[PDB]
Amino acid sequence: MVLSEGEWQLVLHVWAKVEADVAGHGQDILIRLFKSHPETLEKFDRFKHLKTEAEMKASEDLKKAGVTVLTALGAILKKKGHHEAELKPLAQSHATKHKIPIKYLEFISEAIIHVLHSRHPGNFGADAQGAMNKALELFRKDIAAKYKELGYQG
Ligand code: HEM
Repeated sequence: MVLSEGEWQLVLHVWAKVEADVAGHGQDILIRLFKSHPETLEKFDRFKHLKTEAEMKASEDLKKAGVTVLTALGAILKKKGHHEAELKPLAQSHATKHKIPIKYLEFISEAIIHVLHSRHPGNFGADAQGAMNKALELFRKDIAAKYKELGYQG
């Protein structure tokens, strides 16, 4: 699939807002993911023991993980589709080391959309959300293809 320049502009416009507070968006997104799909928390051995949202909000390890997720995703989005190089090591670690099914990438994609919708209603209208969804679908499609080449595709 291919996004138009206009769609990339909508994506990068709201992303510039996200970058004003990377750590805060990172926390919100991961907490949303864990509350909606608790099974996903089990993959993070470092903080798999957190029981409540209050504990999650207080965790420095979870905040750092959120910053890591957003910084990596931001680098990918700014490539505007020319992200083959950035995707290789990411697909390898998530398929082979962490063992993250595509299903979970769909779950985090939904958490990202929910948080942007909550925090940036003025810059995340229907057209902007459609463009962000398309960009994340492109990301998931290319990652799924790499998973298969690596012997996982789970
Ligand atoms: C947009 C989605 C994602 C991005 C861009 C991303 C990015 C990263 C990055 C850059 C790291 C650091 C080095 C490495 O590759 O190991 C990492 C680690 C990890 N990721 Fe992801 N990730 C994503 C989604 C997920 C999901 C959905 C899960 C689990 C449900 C997950 C679980 C992990 C785990 C377990 C680690 C290592 C934690 C640690 O450092 O101890 N990732 N991810």
